[PDB]
Amino acid sequence: SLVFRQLAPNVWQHTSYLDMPGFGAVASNGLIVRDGGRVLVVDTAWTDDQTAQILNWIKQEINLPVALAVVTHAHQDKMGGMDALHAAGIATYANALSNQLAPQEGMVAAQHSLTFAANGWVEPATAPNFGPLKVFYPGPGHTSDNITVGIDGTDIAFGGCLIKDSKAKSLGNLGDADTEHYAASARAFGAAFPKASMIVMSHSAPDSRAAITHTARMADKLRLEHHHHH
Repeated sequence: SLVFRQLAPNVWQHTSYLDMPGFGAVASNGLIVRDGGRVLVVDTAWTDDQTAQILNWIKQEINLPVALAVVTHAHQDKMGGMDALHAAGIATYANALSNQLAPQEGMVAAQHSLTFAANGWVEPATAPNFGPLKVFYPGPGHTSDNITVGIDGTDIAFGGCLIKDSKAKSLGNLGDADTEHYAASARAFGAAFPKASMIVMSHSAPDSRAAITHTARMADKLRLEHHHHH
Protein backbone atom coordinates (compact mmCIF):
# COMPACT_ATOMS: atom_id res chain seq x y z
CA SER A 1 0.00 0.00 0.00
CA LEU A 2 3.11 2.18 -0.28
CA VAL A 3 3.58 4.53 -3.21
CA PHE A 4 6.97 5.36 -4.70
CA ARG A 5 7.53 8.21 -7.13
CA GLN A 6 10.82 9.06 -8.83
CA LEU A 7 11.60 12.78 -8.69
CA ALA A 8 15.14 12.65 -10.08
CA PRO A 9 17.42 9.94 -11.52
CA ASN A 10 18.65 9.21 -7.99
CA VAL A 11 15.73 10.41 -5.86
CA TRP A 12 12.39 8.82 -5.06
CA GLN A 13 9.59 9.97 -2.76
CA HIS A 14 8.02 7.32 -0.56
CA THR A 15 4.40 7.84 0.40
CA SER A 16 2.48 5.93 3.06
CA TYR A 17 -1.07 6.34 4.31
CA LEU A 18 -2.58 6.21 7.77
CA ASP A 19 -6.29 6.28 8.47
CA MET A 20 -6.85 9.14 10.94
CA PRO A 21 -10.26 9.25 12.70
CA GLY A 22 -12.39 12.03 11.25
CA PHE A 23 -10.01 12.63 8.33
CA GLY A 24 -9.49 9.25 6.71
CA ALA A 25 -6.38 8.18 4.77
CA VAL A 26 -3.66 10.77 5.38
CA ALA A 27 -0.44 10.69 3.36
CA SER A 28 3.11 11.09 4.62
CA ASN A 29 6.08 11.60 2.31
CA GLY A 30 9.75 10.78 2.77
CA LEU A 31 12.76 10.47 0.48
CA ILE A 32 15.01 7.71 -0.89
CA VAL A 33 18.35 8.81 -2.33
CA ARG A 34 20.87 6.72 -4.24
CA ASP A 35 24.41 7.94 -3.56
CA GLY A 36 26.87 5.89 -5.57
CA GLY A 37 26.83 2.42 -4.05
CA ARG A 38 24.65 3.45 -1.08
CA VAL A 39 21.06 4.42 -0.42
CA LEU A 40 20.13 7.15 2.06
CA VAL A 41 16.68 7.60 3.56
CA VAL A 42 14.88 10.69 4.82
CA ASP A 43 12.11 9.91 7.34
CA THR A 44 10.30 6.63 7.98
CA ALA A 45 6.76 5.66 6.97
CA TRP A 46 3.84 5.95 9.41
CA THR A 47 4.56 2.50 10.85
CA ASP A 48 7.32 -0.08 11.31
CA ASP A 49 5.55 -2.47 8.94
CA GLN A 50 5.32 0.16 6.21
CA THR A 51 8.92 1.21 6.86
CA ALA A 52 9.98 -2.41 6.46
CA GLN A 53 8.08 -2.47 3.17
CA ILE A 54 10.05 0.57 2.06
CA LEU A 55 13.27 -1.35 2.76
CA ASN A 56 12.04 -4.35 0.79
CA TRP A 57 11.19 -2.04 -2.10
CA ILE A 58 14.71 -0.60 -2.02
CA LYS A 59 16.23 -4.09 -1.97
CA GLN A 60 14.11 -5.15 -4.95
CA GLU A 61 14.36 -2.01 -7.08
CA ILE A 62 17.80 -0.63 -6.20
CA ASN A 63 19.53 -3.52 -4.44
CA LEU A 64 22.03 -1.38 -2.55
CA PRO A 65 22.58 -1.20 1.20
CA VAL A 66 20.91 1.63 3.11
CA ALA A 67 23.80 3.37 4.89
CA LEU A 68 21.68 5.73 6.97
CA ALA A 69 18.41 7.49 7.56
CA VAL A 70 17.75 11.03 8.73
CA VAL A 71 14.45 11.74 10.51
CA THR A 72 13.37 15.37 10.38
CA HIS A 73 11.37 15.60 13.61
CA ALA A 74 9.93 13.64 16.52
CA HIS A 75 6.46 12.82 15.17
CA GLN A 76 4.59 9.64 14.24
CA ASP A 77 4.63 10.29 10.48
CA LYS A 78 8.42 10.63 10.57
CA MET A 79 9.68 8.43 13.40
CA GLY A 80 6.98 5.77 13.44
CA GLY A 81 9.27 3.24 11.80
CA MET A 82 12.43 3.74 13.87
CA ASP A 83 12.44 0.13 15.10
CA ALA A 84 12.30 -1.17 11.53
CA LEU A 85 15.37 0.80 10.45
CA HIS A 86 17.33 -0.34 13.50
CA ALA A 87 16.29 -3.94 12.95
CA ALA A 88 17.87 -3.70 9.50
CA GLY A 89 21.08 -2.36 11.01
CA ILE A 90 20.57 1.13 9.57
CA ALA A 91 22.29 4.02 11.39
CA THR A 92 19.77 6.73 12.23
CA TYR A 93 20.23 10.46 12.73
CA ALA A 94 17.93 13.14 14.11
CA ASN A 95 18.14 16.63 15.61
CA ALA A 96 19.51 16.26 19.16
CA LEU A 97 16.34 18.16 20.09
CA SER A 98 14.19 15.50 18.42
CA ASN A 99 15.98 12.73 20.30
CA GLN A 100 15.24 14.50 23.57
CA LEU A 101 11.58 14.85 22.59
CA ALA A 102 11.10 11.30 21.26
CA PRO A 103 10.77 9.66 24.72
CA GLN A 104 8.16 11.98 26.24
CA GLU A 105 6.14 11.66 23.04
CA GLY A 106 6.43 7.87 22.92
CA MET A 107 8.77 7.97 19.93
CA VAL A 108 11.97 5.93 19.59
CA ALA A 109 15.05 8.17 19.39
CA ALA A 110 17.53 8.00 16.54
CA GLN A 111 20.89 6.47 17.39
CA HIS A 112 22.79 9.64 16.54
CA SER A 113 22.15 13.25 17.46
CA LEU A 114 22.71 16.09 15.00
CA THR A 115 23.69 19.56 16.25
CA PHE A 116 23.77 22.76 14.24
CA ALA A 117 25.89 25.87 13.84
CA ALA A 118 24.40 29.28 14.59
CA ASN A 119 23.49 29.67 10.91
CA GLY A 120 21.46 26.46 10.83
CA TRP A 121 23.83 24.22 8.87
CA VAL A 122 24.57 20.88 10.50
CA GLU A 123 27.91 20.46 12.24
CA PRO A 124 29.94 18.08 9.98
CA ALA A 125 31.24 16.15 12.99
CA THR A 126 27.73 14.92 13.71
CA ALA A 127 26.79 14.15 10.09
CA PRO A 128 29.55 11.85 8.73
CA ASN A 129 29.44 10.82 5.06
CA PHE A 130 25.95 12.15 4.34
CA GLY A 131 26.83 12.37 0.65
CA PRO A 132 24.47 14.75 -1.22
CA LEU A 133 22.27 15.31 1.86
CA LYS A 134 22.55 18.88 3.15
CA VAL A 135 20.83 19.03 6.54
CA PHE A 136 19.66 22.40 7.78
CA TYR A 137 17.93 23.57 10.98
CA PRO A 138 15.76 26.61 10.06
CA GLY A 139 14.72 27.30 13.63
CA PRO A 140 11.44 26.57 15.50
CA GLY A 141 8.47 26.35 13.18
CA HIS A 142 5.87 23.59 12.94
CA THR A 143 7.71 22.01 15.88
CA SER A 144 10.69 23.35 17.79
CA ASP A 145 12.93 20.59 16.38
CA ASN A 146 11.95 20.46 12.70
CA ILE A 147 14.90 20.10 10.33
CA THR A 148 15.15 20.13 6.55
CA VAL A 149 17.21 18.44 3.85
CA GLY A 150 18.54 19.61 0.51
CA ILE A 151 19.72 17.07 -2.06
CA ASP A 152 22.85 18.39 -3.73
CA GLY A 153 23.10 17.77 -7.45
CA THR A 154 19.34 18.13 -7.86
CA ASP A 155 16.69 20.85 -7.64
CA ILE A 156 15.03 19.14 -4.68
CA ALA A 157 14.69 20.43 -1.12
CA PHE A 158 12.72 18.62 1.60
CA GLY A 159 10.90 20.89 4.01
CA GLY A 160 9.46 18.21 6.26
CA CYS A 161 6.46 19.53 8.20
CA LEU A 162 7.68 23.15 8.16
CA ILE A 163 6.57 24.09 4.65
CA LYS A 164 2.92 23.86 3.61
CA ASP A 165 1.76 23.73 -0.02
CA SER A 166 0.86 26.91 -1.88
CA LYS A 167 -2.82 25.91 -1.71
CA ALA A 168 -3.02 25.41 2.06
CA LYS A 169 -5.49 27.57 4.00
CA SER A 170 -3.63 27.41 7.31
CA LEU A 171 -0.45 26.14 8.92
CA GLY A 172 -2.26 23.19 10.51
CA ASN A 173 -2.08 22.19 14.17
CA LEU A 174 -0.05 24.70 16.15
CA GLY A 175 0.23 22.62 19.31
CA ASP A 176 4.02 22.38 19.14
CA ALA A 177 4.43 25.29 16.74
CA ASP A 178 6.38 28.45 17.50
CA THR A 179 4.02 31.14 16.21
CA GLU A 180 6.53 33.91 16.83
CA HIS A 181 9.42 32.42 14.84
CA TYR A 182 7.63 30.27 12.25
CA ALA A 183 7.91 32.91 9.51
CA ALA A 184 11.67 33.41 9.95
CA SER A 185 12.15 29.64 9.96
CA ALA A 186 10.28 29.21 6.69
CA ARG A 187 12.33 31.99 5.12
CA ALA A 188 15.56 30.48 6.48
CA PHE A 189 14.75 27.24 4.65
CA GLY A 190 14.13 29.25 1.49
CA ALA A 191 17.45 31.08 1.80
CA ALA A 192 19.35 27.91 2.71
CA PHE A 193 18.35 26.25 -0.58
CA PRO A 194 17.86 29.33 -2.83
CA LYS A 195 17.97 27.41 -6.10
CA ALA A 196 15.74 24.46 -5.19
CA SER A 197 12.73 24.40 -7.51
CA MET A 198 11.04 21.23 -6.29
CA ILE A 199 9.91 21.51 -2.69
CA VAL A 200 8.96 18.18 -1.10
CA MET A 201 6.82 18.17 2.07
CA SER A 202 5.80 15.62 4.72
CA HIS A 203 2.07 15.86 4.07
CA SER A 204 1.61 17.58 0.72
CA ALA A 205 2.57 16.58 -2.82
CA PRO A 206 5.71 18.21 -4.31
CA ASP A 207 5.28 21.94 -5.04
CA SER A 208 7.19 24.98 -6.34
CA ARG A 209 8.95 27.66 -4.30
CA ALA A 210 5.50 29.23 -4.12
CA ALA A 211 4.96 26.92 -1.15
CA ILE A 212 7.82 28.56 0.76
CA THR A 213 6.56 32.07 0.09
CA HIS A 214 2.97 31.07 0.84
CA THR A 215 4.01 29.44 4.10
CA ALA A 216 6.11 32.39 5.23
CA ARG A 217 3.20 34.74 4.49
CA MET A 218 0.64 32.76 6.49
CA ALA A 219 3.29 32.68 9.19
CA ASP A 220 3.61 36.48 9.14
CA LYS A 221 -0.14 36.76 9.73
CA LEU A 222 -0.04 34.16 12.48
CA ARG A 223 2.82 35.91 14.27
CA LEU A 224 1.17 39.27 14.84
CA GLU A 225 -2.25 37.64 15.18
CA HIS A 226 -0.97 35.67 18.18
CA HIS A 227 1.63 37.99 19.68
CA HIS A 228 0.99 41.55 18.61
CA HIS A 229 -1.94 42.80 20.65
CA HIS A 230 -1.84 44.58 24.05
